[PDB]
Amino acid sequence: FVHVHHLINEYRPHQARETLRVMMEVQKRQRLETAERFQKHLERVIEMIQNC
Amino acid sequence: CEKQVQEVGLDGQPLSMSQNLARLAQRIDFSQ
Amino acid sequence: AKDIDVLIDSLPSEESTAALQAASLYKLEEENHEAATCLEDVVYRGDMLLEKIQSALADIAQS
Amino acid sequence: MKLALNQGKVHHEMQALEKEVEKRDSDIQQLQKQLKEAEQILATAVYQAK
Repeated sequence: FVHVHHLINEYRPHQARETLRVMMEVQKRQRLETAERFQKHLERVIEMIQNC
Repeated sequence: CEKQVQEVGLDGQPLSMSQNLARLAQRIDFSQ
Repeated sequence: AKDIDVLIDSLPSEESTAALQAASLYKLEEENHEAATCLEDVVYRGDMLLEKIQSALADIAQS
Repeated sequence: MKLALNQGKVHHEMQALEKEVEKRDSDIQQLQKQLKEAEQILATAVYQAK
């Protein structure tokens, strides 16, 4: 029981830090993808505007 | 950082039209 | 016993003490702050583009 | 003669108005898509800001 508690206490902080880093990376990737999509949409809008 | 509470908020999400409708109903209720 | 030993050996060898986990969290927070600054710049650019498009639409409708 | 000239001018103005209406519809659709994208991005940013 003592060894199990020690292993749980040792594995909790590293797992939490890894999850936080993965969440930050996912948020950064989603923000970059949204920015690229908005840029492409604005380009298509300018193209459609200059079309007429 | 440390935003897992909102990052794992999978029912526990674009601009909801119902929220805008409720806000308009609260705003267009009277021209105070 | 073999499974317990292999799991304890291949477990996360890191923040059992108090320095490696703190350093990893600090590095992750710095990376998240940089990514948040980049995302804020991108979102400001996108909001400016959307505001310009909305102003153009309002001007077209005003005609 | 004035009625013929007015009919020609009305046809030209109707063509111009149809072109302007098509351009306005395209711009409105594009701005609506961009606004939905920006709203989703703002929601994600407010969620990740904590």
